[PDB]
Amino acid sequence: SHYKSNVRDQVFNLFEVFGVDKVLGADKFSDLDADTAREMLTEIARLAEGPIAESFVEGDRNPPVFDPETHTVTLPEGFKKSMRALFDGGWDKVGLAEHLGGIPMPRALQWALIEHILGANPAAYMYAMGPGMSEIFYNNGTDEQKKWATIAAERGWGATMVLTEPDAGSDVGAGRTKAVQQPDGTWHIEGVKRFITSADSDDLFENIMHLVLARPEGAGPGTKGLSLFFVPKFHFDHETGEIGERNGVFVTNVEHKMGLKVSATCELSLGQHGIPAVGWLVGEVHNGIAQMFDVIEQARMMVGTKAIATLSTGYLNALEYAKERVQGADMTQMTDKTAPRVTITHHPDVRRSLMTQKAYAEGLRAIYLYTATFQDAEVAQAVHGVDGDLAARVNDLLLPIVKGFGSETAYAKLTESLQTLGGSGFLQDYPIEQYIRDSKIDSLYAGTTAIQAQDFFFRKIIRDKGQALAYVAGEIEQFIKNNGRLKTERELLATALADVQGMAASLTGYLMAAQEDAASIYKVGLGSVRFLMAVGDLLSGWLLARQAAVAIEKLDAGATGADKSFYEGKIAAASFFAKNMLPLLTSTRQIIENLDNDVMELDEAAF
Amino acid sequence: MSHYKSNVRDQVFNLFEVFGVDKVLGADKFSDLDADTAREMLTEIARLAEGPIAESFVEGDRNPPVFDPETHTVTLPEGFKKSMRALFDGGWDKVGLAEHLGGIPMPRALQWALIEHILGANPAAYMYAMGPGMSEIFYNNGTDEQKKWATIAAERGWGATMVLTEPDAGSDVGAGRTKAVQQPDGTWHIEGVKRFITSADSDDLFENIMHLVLARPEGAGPGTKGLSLFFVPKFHFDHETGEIGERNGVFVTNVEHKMGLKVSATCELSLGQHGIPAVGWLVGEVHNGIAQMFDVIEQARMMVGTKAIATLSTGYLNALEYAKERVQGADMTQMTDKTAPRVTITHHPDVRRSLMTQKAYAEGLRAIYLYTATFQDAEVAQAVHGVDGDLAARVNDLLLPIVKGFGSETAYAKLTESLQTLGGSGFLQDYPIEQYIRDSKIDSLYAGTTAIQAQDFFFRKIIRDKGQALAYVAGEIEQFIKNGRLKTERELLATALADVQGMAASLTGYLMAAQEDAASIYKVGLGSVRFLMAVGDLLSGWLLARQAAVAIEKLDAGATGADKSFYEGKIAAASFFAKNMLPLLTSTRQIIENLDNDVMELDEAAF
Ligand SMILES: CCCCCCCCCCCCCCCC(=O)SCCNC(=O)CCNC(=O)[C@H](O)C(C)(C)COP(=O)(O)OP(=O)(O)OC[C@H]1O[C@@H](n2cnc3c(N)ncnc32)[C@H](O)[C@@H]1OP(=O)(O)O
Ligand SMILES: CCCCCCCCCCCCCCCC(=O)SCCNC(=O)CCNC(=O)[C@H](O)C(C)(C)COP(=O)(O)OP(=O)(O)OC[C@H]1O[C@@H](n2cnc3c(N)ncnc32)[C@H](O)[C@@H]1OP(=O)(O)O
Ligand SMILES: Cc1cc2nc3c(=O)[nH]c(=O)nc-3n(C[C@H](O)[C@H](O)[C@H](O)COP(=O)(O)OP(=O)(O)OC[C@H]3O[C@@H](n4cnc5c(N)ncnc54)[C@H](O)[C@@H]3O)c2cc1C
Ligand SMILES: Cc1cc2nc3c(=O)[nH]c(=O)nc-3n(C[C@H](O)[C@H](O)[C@H](O)COP(=O)(O)OP(=O)(O)OC[C@H]3O[C@@H](n4cnc5c(N)ncnc54)[C@H](O)[C@@H]3O)c2cc1C
Repeated sequence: SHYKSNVRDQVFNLFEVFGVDKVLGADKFSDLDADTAREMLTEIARLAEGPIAESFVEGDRNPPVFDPETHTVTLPEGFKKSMRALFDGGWDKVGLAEHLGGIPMPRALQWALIEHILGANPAAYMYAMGPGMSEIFYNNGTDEQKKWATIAAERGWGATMVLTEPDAGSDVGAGRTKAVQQPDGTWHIEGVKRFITSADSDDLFENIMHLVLARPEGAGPGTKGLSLFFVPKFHFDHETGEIGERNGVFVTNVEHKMGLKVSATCELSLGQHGIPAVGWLVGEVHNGIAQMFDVIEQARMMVGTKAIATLSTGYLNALEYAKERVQGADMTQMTDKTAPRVTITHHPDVRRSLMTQKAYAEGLRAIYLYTATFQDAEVAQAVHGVDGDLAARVNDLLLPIVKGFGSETAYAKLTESLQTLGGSGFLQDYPIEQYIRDSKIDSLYAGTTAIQAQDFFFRKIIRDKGQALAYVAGEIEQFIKNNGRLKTERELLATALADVQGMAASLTGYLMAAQEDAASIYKVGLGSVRFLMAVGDLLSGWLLARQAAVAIEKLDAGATGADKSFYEGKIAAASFFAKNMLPLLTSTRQIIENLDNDVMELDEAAF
Repeated sequence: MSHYKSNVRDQVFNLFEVFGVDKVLGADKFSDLDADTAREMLTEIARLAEGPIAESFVEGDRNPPVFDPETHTVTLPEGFKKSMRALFDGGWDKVGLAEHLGGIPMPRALQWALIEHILGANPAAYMYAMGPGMSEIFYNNGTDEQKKWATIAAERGWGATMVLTEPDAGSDVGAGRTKAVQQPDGTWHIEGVKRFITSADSDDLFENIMHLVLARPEGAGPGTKGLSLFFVPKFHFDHETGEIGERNGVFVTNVEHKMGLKVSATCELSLGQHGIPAVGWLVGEVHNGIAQMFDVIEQARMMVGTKAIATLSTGYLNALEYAKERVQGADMTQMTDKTAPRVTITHHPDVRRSLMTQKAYAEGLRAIYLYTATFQDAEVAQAVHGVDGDLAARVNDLLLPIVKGFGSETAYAKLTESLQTLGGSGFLQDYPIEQYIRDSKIDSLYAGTTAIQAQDFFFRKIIRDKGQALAYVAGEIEQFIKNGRLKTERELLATALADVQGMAASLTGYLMAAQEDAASIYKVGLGSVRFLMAVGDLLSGWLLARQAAVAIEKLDAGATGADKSFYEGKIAAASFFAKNMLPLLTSTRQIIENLDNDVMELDEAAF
């Protein structure tokens, strides 16, 4: 039972902070009320803590085994039993479109439900993303393809996203897998893809939809020349869904990884074994990179939310350990060798550690749920008063924060969780070292942190003309401008907001200097990740302070018992974060204001 | 070649061109070891480390030790035992051993540079080889009779352990309850269970193991002052001839399953619980256990810090070699051109940022442990610093928790950049970086957690010392700042020195004000680790800048070729470190000056 959930904080964000319940029972969510949403969260949290978390250790210690002659993978039995628990509850259809068998709901509620699976056994959610992919295929498909997507969703087929090649990882546009058009309008896909998650999955599903980027013969170069293809593991009857002949797409290797071991990560060979890999052009148009980014956006949201879910259960494990571990005397009695021994939560450095973990875990939860409130036009209208166009641009702005800042932060603060256990934290008997291993990948797949920071600056700020950024900054400034019990926190936030504004101005400055001296663009690259992390810190501190303001109101109204303790912890967290994390942004702004190209001019031989 | 990439060039640069250790080679204690021989020794052990020692790095992780409950022994993988035999056959387990025990006299600074290579290539191999060094400590603390046993133990190459920790006594060594009962013949029977004992069994590597066990004589007082230290051998032996006799009652009962460092058997150790007494001999025949054991702990803390630093160094050189060859993307100056030539990733600004961060910290940390070691011999300290024996010992004691605490935390943090440089391939066991990360996570925990390092540094190495060692080091930094091409670095170092000075003053004020307000002491606890880390960053910046001043002198004298590249890299690293790492200490000073007890007052239930 490694997984420790936090429904209370989820509901606090969804209802008391963001007001997502304002849309429940109205319009698209007419048949889902606030009580039902709360019961779903409790239900999936309990299932996550039980049957899903049950095989978390098994999947790591008894990982999938590859048979290279059948080109298939065997998963451990306990993990497949967790997968069936997921399917039997319908949790592979959270927020799926109603016409595909789904229950309509705000994306903020959907991601909070998913948080529990990602905290308990994140590879289980990844294997279960087939219906979500069926829905993207549906939205992008022809009328006839929409009929296959409906079948795939109803039969619960698995799915993969197939981009990476050995020479084309960050540079997707360099891929050489090719597509050869047939007279009847299908295509034959030829190439080897690498690092494909779930490319085989034992007997979990009756079929797998591979969504494959490939370059049609004679198409131009880069990502703009790529097309997206529906390549099923098995041919099937397009009218009934009955499974047919094996299609020419075969796993030829399974990687040995640091963590996330139960997710089979596969070399995938298309058309290499003398059987054609038939693919159907998605939507029967050539628009591959744009179509595939519908998938990439969801994957990046998932990876950020995965890292955040894992830091949260890492923190709650550390806290429960610390509450019970007796070691040493209180610091006020450190010289008295007969003083009473105390539990380690009495020690300042452990409280520092735990509050650092708490504030980042909770601030990150607020960030991904805040981000999700812009993913439905109706939620964004009802809770923020912003129209659909700006909501989409704000969601797109925040996705690289959820992914890049979420993955980096969670991994770094799990170091504090492990440390809280002392030497025991190094044992596989406790789950934190596996949290660390399982979460290292989140800075890498779905685009590395450097790729997230480059997306954030060039596409989500500059190409956006700063409109989404200016929107969020205006909300932060409005909080600062508005009791004086948060006076010191608002002053710290004001300094941090000006620090980030100063970073944006410097980086924009280097970009405009590149009109005259091309090399000046390198300074944007030097400072981009630090800027992305600074915006994440500023958002964490703002959202914690918002949570603190709500908590003050609820305490003033007369909260008691466990509610009172919860609200007290929000005040302490927002105050701790403002005073210990935000001021570092000032030094980071001055560092960014002084970047230079010395490190770019250095001979490679001098490293 | 192997996973292990060594850096003898940087070691020799530090030892000779920066600290002038070659000035003592050939004279007095080191009469028979000249500079040429020292360099050939470093080259020889580097090749041993890259060859047979590194050969079983992966194997000890993938095929880890197995506990046998039928015999209460541990079995080690055959390839790792072959590596151990290569270490012994070359005499490398007698590096810096006293001449009368069979060693080769050498400066401690040379000794630790030699040991760095084993710690980089397979650090558990050095840990299993620490027997002869423990015999020397037993010799130094022993009676005349006991010195004869310690001589035999060195000559026969017996293994050794340091046996302190119990389930309820880890950081708080003084809570130990293992008991010592004196026998009529003047031996003792030791009774208790110890936990997490490194090398507590080692298969058939040795013919005997010396366990150095802390235990509380019946009737003694509480805390660490009531502990005594006992020589408890695995087998009884003839005190004159060394011939091995009957088994003594000290048995391993389990082996821990760990995140990393798997080939180091970490064992529960039972004394007197299996039907025969564990006979022990009181060391020095005096009751002075925690003082005696700290002779061992001091060495273990130097070892752990040097291990973490060795591991970052080979992590960096692996990532750098990968980056030079990995082609991905276009030059940022050609971002918008999708037919622009592809480049190797060292052309990308974020990768150069990541590599220079790894390089500056790895080399700064190497400078710190070598500098620390130049204070471990009175003669070296006199010859290269002009300091007498008493001040030397105090400065070495000041620097040890920096080597250990700042070393372990920094190495694990910056290996994250090493892994990131490989992209998705960094997450594969095919490359050594993910094992580096798992193997080095323990360095912040054993030999005293980081918080214990930070408390030792401030309470014992500064306050109890009345700032003598600290003022000495600060005066050497100020002298460098005092002194054109290094004007900016010296200005940034002056800011960092004043920041650390401000931190020390604030924390000393919180401590002294505890006399009138007891809870004031908690702010010392809240800030101690950040203070320790700030001193390590300041030392790193200063030593790198000193290196850059030597590099400038050598370039002015006409260095060419590979020498010139090396020197250019030192100037670049010192400058990058001063401009990108040092300024953050200003925000950390201001954070420390505003610490408060809110987080101490918060109800535990609010977390
Ligand atoms: C809910 C269910 C989801 C279904 C899931 C089913 C199976 C999967 C389950 C398992 C999960 C596994 C998680 C790990 C997965 C992976 O790693 S998949 C591989 C991920 N690969 C990447 O993320 C690529 C990283 N590299 C880049 O992003 C790089 O910056 C790119 C490739 C974009 C650079 O290429 P360029 O050619 O230089 O890009 P350019 O800027 O000019 O844009 C071209 C074109 O791309 C579109 N685009 C680009 N960026 C975005 C963003 N951020 N969002 C949307 N669209 C984007 C645009 O079409 C753009 O053209 P324009 O004319 O509009 O500019
Ligand atoms: C090269 C040869 C080496 C041989 C090695 C052989 C075996 C091979 C394998 C070993 C490698 C594996 C590495 C991992 C091994 C381990 O983890 S062993 C377990 C390590 N345990 C610790 O480090 C303890 C951590 N806790 C503390 O340090 C804690 O702060 C202590 C225990 C010090 C607090 O106890 P107190 O009683 O409160 O301490 P106090 O401050 O009052 O001092 C009491 C007494 O202790 C001595 N002392 C304390 N601190 C030091 C230091 N830094 N240096 C020397 N001596 C110290 C003093 O005697 C002191 O008395 P005073 O009157 O002088 O104050
Ligand atoms: C467990 C796992 C599962 C995966 N699953 C899938 C999957 O299901 N589907 C799929 O299509 N792919 C998948 N991948 C591939 C994954 O997305 C890539 O590994 C990732 O995009 C990084 O690419 P790469 O490994 O080639 O690294 P590289 O692109 O070679 O990057 C190496 C280094 O160079 C840096 N770099 C590269 N280009 C630039 C640039 N222009 N500017 C600055 N820095 C740059 C990177 O940040 C990194 O630090 C998976 C990978 C892993 C590890
Ligand atoms: C791989 C491994 C090998 C080991 N080898 C040996 C060996 O050979 N010999 C041996 O004797 N021991 C050995 N140990 C034990 C090791 O030194 C201890 O784990 C370590 O000292 C921490 O003690 P603990 O595990 O009981 O943690 P705890 O002392 O319970 O610490 C728990 C947490 O509380 C914090 N904390 C505790 N006390 C205080 C305080 N007073 N103030 C502030 N914070 C505090 C710690 O920093 C940590 O975050 C080994 C351990 C491991 C993991």
